[PDB]
Amino acid sequence: MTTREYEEAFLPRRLKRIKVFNTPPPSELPAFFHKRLDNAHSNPRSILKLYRQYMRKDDYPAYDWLVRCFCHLGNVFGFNSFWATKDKQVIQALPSFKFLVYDLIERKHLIEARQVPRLLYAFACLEYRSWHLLPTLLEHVEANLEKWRTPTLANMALT
Amino acid sequence: GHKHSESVLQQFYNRLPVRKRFLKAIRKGTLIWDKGQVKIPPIAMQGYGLPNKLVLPHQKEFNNKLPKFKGKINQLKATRIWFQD
Amino acid sequence: KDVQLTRLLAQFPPVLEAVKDEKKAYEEDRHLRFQRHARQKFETWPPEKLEI
Amino acid sequence: EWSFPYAWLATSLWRQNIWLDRKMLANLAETEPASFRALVNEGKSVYFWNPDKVRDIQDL
Amino acid sequence: WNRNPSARYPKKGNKGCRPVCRAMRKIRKRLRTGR
Amino acid sequence: GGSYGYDAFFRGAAEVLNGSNIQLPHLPENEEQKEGKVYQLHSVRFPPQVRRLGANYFFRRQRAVPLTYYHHLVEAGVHAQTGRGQALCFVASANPGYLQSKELENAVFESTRGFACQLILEGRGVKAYFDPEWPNLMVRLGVGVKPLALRRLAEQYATRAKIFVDKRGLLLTVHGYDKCAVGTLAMSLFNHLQANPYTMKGAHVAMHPIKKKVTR
Amino acid sequence: SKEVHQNVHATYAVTRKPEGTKMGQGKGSIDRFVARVPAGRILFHIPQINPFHPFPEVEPNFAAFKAIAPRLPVPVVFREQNNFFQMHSVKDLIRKRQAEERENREKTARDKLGGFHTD
Amino acid sequence: GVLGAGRSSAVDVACKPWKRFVRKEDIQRAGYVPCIVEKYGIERRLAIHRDTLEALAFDEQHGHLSYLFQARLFRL
Amino acid sequence: WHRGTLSLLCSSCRYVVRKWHVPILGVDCNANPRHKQALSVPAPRSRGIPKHLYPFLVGKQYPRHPRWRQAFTHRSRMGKYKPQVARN
Amino acid sequence: SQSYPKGSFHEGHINPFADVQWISRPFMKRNMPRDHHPLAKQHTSLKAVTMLDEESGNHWHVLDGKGRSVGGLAAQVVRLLQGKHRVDFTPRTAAGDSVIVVNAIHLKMAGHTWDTKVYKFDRKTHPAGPKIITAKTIMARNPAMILNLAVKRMLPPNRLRPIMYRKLFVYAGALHPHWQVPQVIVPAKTPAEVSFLPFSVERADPVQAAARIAALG
Amino acid sequence: LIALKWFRRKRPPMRLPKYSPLSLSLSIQAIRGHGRWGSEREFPRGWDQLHLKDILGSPLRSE
Amino acid sequence: PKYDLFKPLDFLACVKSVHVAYHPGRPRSEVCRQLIHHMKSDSVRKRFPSLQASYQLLGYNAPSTIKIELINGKKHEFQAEHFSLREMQMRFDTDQFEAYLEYMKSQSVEAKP
RNA sequence: UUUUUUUUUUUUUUU
RNA sequence: UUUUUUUUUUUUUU
RNA sequence: UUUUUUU
RNA sequence: CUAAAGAUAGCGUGAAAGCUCAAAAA
RNA sequence: GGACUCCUUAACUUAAACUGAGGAGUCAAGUAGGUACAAACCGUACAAGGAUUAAUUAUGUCCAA
Repeated sequence: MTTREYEEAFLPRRLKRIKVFNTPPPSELPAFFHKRLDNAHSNPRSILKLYRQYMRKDDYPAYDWLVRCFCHLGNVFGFNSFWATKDKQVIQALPSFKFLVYDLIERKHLIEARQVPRLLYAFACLEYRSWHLLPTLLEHVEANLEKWRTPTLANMALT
Repeated sequence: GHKHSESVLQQFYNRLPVRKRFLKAIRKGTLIWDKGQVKIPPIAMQGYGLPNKLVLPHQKEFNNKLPKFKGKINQLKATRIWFQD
Repeated sequence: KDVQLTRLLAQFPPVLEAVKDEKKAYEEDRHLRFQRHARQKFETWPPEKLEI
Repeated sequence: EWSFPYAWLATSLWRQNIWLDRKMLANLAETEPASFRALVNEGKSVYFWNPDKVRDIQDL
Repeated sequence: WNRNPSARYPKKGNKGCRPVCRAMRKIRKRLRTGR
Repeated sequence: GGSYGYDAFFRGAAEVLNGSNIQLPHLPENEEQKEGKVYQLHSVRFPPQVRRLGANYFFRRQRAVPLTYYHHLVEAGVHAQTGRGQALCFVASANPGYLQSKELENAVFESTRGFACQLILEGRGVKAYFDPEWPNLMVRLGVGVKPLALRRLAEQYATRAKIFVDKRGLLLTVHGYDKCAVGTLAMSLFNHLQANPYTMKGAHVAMHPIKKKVTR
Repeated sequence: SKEVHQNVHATYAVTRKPEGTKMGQGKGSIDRFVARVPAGRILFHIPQINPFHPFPEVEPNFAAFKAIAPRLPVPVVFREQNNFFQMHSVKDLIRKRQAEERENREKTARDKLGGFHTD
Repeated sequence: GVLGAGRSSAVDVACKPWKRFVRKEDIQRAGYVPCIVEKYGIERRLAIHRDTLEALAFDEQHGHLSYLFQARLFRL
Repeated sequence: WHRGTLSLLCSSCRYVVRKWHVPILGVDCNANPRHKQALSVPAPRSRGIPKHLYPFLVGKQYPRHPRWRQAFTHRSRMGKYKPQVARN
Repeated sequence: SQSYPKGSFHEGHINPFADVQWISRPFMKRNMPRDHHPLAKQHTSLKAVTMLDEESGNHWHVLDGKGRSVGGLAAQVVRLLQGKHRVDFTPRTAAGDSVIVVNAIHLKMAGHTWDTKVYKFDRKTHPAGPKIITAKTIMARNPAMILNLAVKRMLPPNRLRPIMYRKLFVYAGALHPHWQVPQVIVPAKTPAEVSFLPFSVERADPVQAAARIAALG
Repeated sequence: LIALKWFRRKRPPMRLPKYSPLSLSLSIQAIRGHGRWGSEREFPRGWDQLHLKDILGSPLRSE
Repeated sequence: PKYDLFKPLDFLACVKSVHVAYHPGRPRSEVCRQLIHHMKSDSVRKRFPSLQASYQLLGYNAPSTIKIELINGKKHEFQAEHFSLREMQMRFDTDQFEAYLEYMKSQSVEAKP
């Protein structure tokens, strides 16, 4: 037999390597990433890496996907979890989180009524406060005051 | 010196800008020279896996699967230990 | 930061006495002295007592 | 001097269709400082490119 | 042991692994292949 | 670095895989702690002395998991104590190991009671008397042999530890506040007070007697 | 009481130059016999089968091979192959039963408190 | 019983296609085992993961190629 | 008892390090002073093989230059033997 | 007198299972450089200062080598000395500028270099051989030499080396004896004011405060 | 002054954080309903997952 | 070798008498049982023969109680329902070590009954 | 864990 | 971690 | 201009 | 308290005694 | 009736720059470059001649450069 090194020792060092496996690429980015998000629910690094990949692949990702990713990130740092406040501060001090919140702020006008409770719960969990979206969320809350359920009203009041 | 011809290995040692004390040790084997520094030779434990930097490229896959030690020398419980050549 | 903290503290001068939690020690032996670089004396040949 | 390595400069120049030998380059560099600075500025524009989207996180 | 003469100094980078008057090259291979 | 050894090159370092599973010093570790472990947050109430440690030990020191700390301070027959009306400190963590460090107990013992040690004396004619008063320690090592002046040690360790001797002079007790100091002192003493294995005339640390020997 | 068997025999002959011969005066006399043992060839083996099936927590015995491996001029490695399959293992069954019991216990504990409905 | 003769032993694993202009070495290096299927049909080429194949092959902690390996029904 | 290796012979042995002239490992035993081992007389080290020579050490080593002169030669390629060539 | 010197590893832990098994220092713990407790005023270091002079054409560069690496510093110094940083560089001549170095005592050395390093000095036809001097001696006697030798061995092996060498100035201390040249270290200045208070003070009820003080007393 | 560029201090940003195996293991344990307070499955504890899912997934009422 | 100078003191060390009184089945009643079993152990019997230990079972719902009297006349009383074995010892460690210190000074630790 | 090798012409290991 | 240190040791696991 | 630690 | 404890794995003595480990409980 | 190296192989102490065979390159009769220091190894769009010009090669990119 022969070794790979031996073979390689007689070829240009910058010569590209052949591909062993090839498959069609994902046609629909939103649908491709929605299924991927189903597996990441405990690892913050996985969520951040998925968001970074989507941001690099597209300049204007889906607003629903961005909201879902933000809620997923917020859910990890729950009240019953063992995470510390320093872990939340260092996460807030990351550039990717700032880019995600900036992307949400850019198209804040696409916020649905049903997505306000989750955003507020994530804000409470992460101890992060903004003056860029909370004023808009309060408008929807007050507008739909006469339609929320009692448990949602209580949770919103507590948060 | 007085000797006409000397071994390359000895010559190498002869060129080391270190004290006599460390020279002797180096010669003996208690110490090694690497990256312009002197440190204790690697320790080979019985049953545990050796460092990935000492095995052959094709042996790394099998070496990585062996047990690894993540404790202190006092906490080590190896039946026999010796320096890896 | 040090300047601002000193200014903040200047507005609240001490009132009550402070409390210490230092190490306890045998204060009685404060008058003793220890000499390190002290040579061994040999006054007389026959030693009556061995001085370590 | 102007925070522009030769490594970058060469590429920048060549990409611009500029065909100037190192002899004239070096002579210019010594005799015509202004000329040299002009070239460096010309090159920098090309070399340094902004992305399709810019985000500001100063207030965030 | 084989350590004094100049026919046993390893190749360093940019030599082709077979400089003039070498024996250790063919000794190690042989050793591995069977002694 | 970048040099293969002969053993790992030729032989391939096969020696490590040539050991037997018999004549072992200790039994193999049982592989019982498998998947299925549930962690919980433990909490312990320590005395108020641990406050002397400060933040540099509870927060600055890096650890795998968080290590919280709180100080419950309360303003001031039979010692009928309860869980209320007294000060203490709460130390909670997910790893039980962090709640058993010797430093936490040392922080209390050093400032409350300290540490102590003892040395036993044996042999015919071996006596440890006292000079007029402290600091002056003399120990007689058998009959006919001159005594040993131990004032140097006491002067060295003044205010850190103290030496006491019983009436009989057969026991050398050491009392201090510093663990290290105490130990050092004790071992220093025992170094020159060590007993002979044959004649058995000297000193020894308690719970560690010396075995006797006989000539053939 | 135990039985052993050899797998390699010395049959290859080798010559040596007698002390007192010139540069070249023909082949020398036979010196000794050696066996050409390539890599992977077996030297010794004990057909004995480990009877202790329900005891996978104990490694095999290789004291006899350890006592001679330093002697050999080659690196050796211990080996022990049997007819034991995964399917026929009691470890799996023990694991299964432990899981089942855990589940049962958990269920019982949840049902006792009455915080949720039954069935 | 556990040791009964009425017990199945078949296995089911996935495979990957063998791309054109691909050598054995390439596949091997990639972390796969090349294989082919040949009787009662056309010749087919497949690749089976090393970590998946070797696990079946070497079913002993201190053993080599098992006898059982060649006595199964692979549902590729 | 200087030795070339270290082993646990007692029931309470501990692998320690002694602050000698040089950092040296050792084994200390409480129940038997004779078991005190100090690794200070190892075997001499050998000269290792550089890593960069790995590619040309292990595996089938094919000849550098191939052989083609024996399979290249022909009468038509030689002026002295070309006229003798006959196609009829 | 009758035994080997006490190394740095004698005062610390040993970790064979790591790159840096033991930390090494030029001096003992109880011997390390220190500053006098009574600071008559606080000082601040300027990192580096530069002086140009068009008329005489002699430029000066004063550096602060406090906590820096010897190798790196030497490397940097070499550049300046050689004058390669200028456009008008002539290898024939010394186109460099004068360099001043301070706080040489504060240098660092990675690895086991403080305890396993020596320096050799050649001798013309000597039977004993070259004179070997340990680095601890050099640190004890003349710290500047540590940098001096590194620079020297870094400079090209030519007749210009002496010239280039002469222009180099290294001092163990903070200040320098030079007259007409700025100091790297200067007395500290008053911090700048702030246009905002980052505190929110809110006093409590005087009656309750007095009651609490009386209770605590 | 430009000549002395080497003496300048620099600090690159933090690309991503780092966590320990136990720190990551505790996260999934908490998510599965084994937080610090107790077993959510055994007893419904505050800020549980199932209740939050329902209330935040169906906040609006039916007309 | 390595000598062990300092050794932690046992819970039942330098103790004159111990009394336990609890209600079986009461929440947080493990302390009482553990203490009882420790008291009525083999090791204890051998190391501290002159120890007076006693337990009582209450026939009515009442809080747990533990009374410990040392050799130096000191007395302490704790609630089993609000403390632990470990925590309890820290409350009276000072008097225990005072008595042990005096005993150490006065006599040798290697003595036997 | 990796970048740092026989870099074994010298300095240097500045990560 | 303590000038404890000719082949003798303590404390803390960093 | 360091990477990795499934759910 | 319940449970478990090899014809006996490592110390010890003069033939003994004594201790420790495995197992069990926690 | 040939000196070094690559593959196979006879002899020898699986020794030696030996002794002798099968088939490719180089030197012999080859320049300058790289390999630290003295033919044999890598590369060459390989030395008619002259000048201050551009290039993917062995191979390098902290300092001597």
